[PDB]
Amino acid sequence: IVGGYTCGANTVPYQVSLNSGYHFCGGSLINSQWVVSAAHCYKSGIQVRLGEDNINVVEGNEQFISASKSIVHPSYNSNTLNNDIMLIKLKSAASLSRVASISLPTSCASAGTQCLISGWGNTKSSGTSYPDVLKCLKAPILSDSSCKSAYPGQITSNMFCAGYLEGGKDSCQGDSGGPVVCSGKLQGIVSWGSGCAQKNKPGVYTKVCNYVSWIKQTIASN
Amino acid sequence: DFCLEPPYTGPCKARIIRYFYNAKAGLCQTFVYGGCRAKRNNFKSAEDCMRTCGGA
Ligand SMILES: [Ca+2]
Repeated sequence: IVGGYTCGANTVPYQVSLNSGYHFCGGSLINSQWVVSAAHCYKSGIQVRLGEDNINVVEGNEQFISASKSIVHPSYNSNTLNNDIMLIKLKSAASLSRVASISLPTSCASAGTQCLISGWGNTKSSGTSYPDVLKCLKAPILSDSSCKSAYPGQITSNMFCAGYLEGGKDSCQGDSGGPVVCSGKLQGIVSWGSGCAQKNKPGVYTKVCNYVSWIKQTIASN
Repeated sequence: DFCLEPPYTGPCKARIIRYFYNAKAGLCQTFVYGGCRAKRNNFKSAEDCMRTCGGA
């Protein structure tokens, strides 16, 4: 997260860290045994870390649970990044104040809606600096047209842009799969962008409201 | 020769550690891969890297 602030210990209870020997992606806890992340975050041997703040030291509120199943959207396209969504089943259910799930949306959010984006990703636009603690960022959802203007011929109906055209505030490497929460509902998944915090190049997110049916049914039949 | 190309992080925002052949150093080094659109000088291990590019 470039240009954000320190969230504060466990103030984003649904934020999870995907660990493969080190943090490589974020994710959101939707129920005690399921996590939603990005399809490009698929890796074998994933360990989900819940109740995390400082990802480098064991503080006591953590729960490390291995993934038993990782389901990438059947129509995920690694080239176009369309349908960049994945569900991860926890090997055992999590013990739900520091660890809580986030609600799926009933409807899609409109341009201008302020949302909270979080993660342990890079905090420098030009450079490298990974934080120990969870970072937060309030960013508004942008219109389909401006998003399509920023990325000609790359935006699908399943993606939305959020952030600031000026640059300086954005999600970055290490934030993928993390939540974009608006009005208490999970509206997006950190996905891609041209660099980070550049500017006229806002971050692109997977539009979660288009997958609610698929998510609920997939959770239920697995 | 793809072994001579600089490492490519790509547009995705994951922080996945991969290997690339660094011709200047004469060895495979680690770099952060974003998770999508990898080019060929991107390996999952130093051994794969040395096997494919070592000595280029
Ligand atoms: Ca910790």
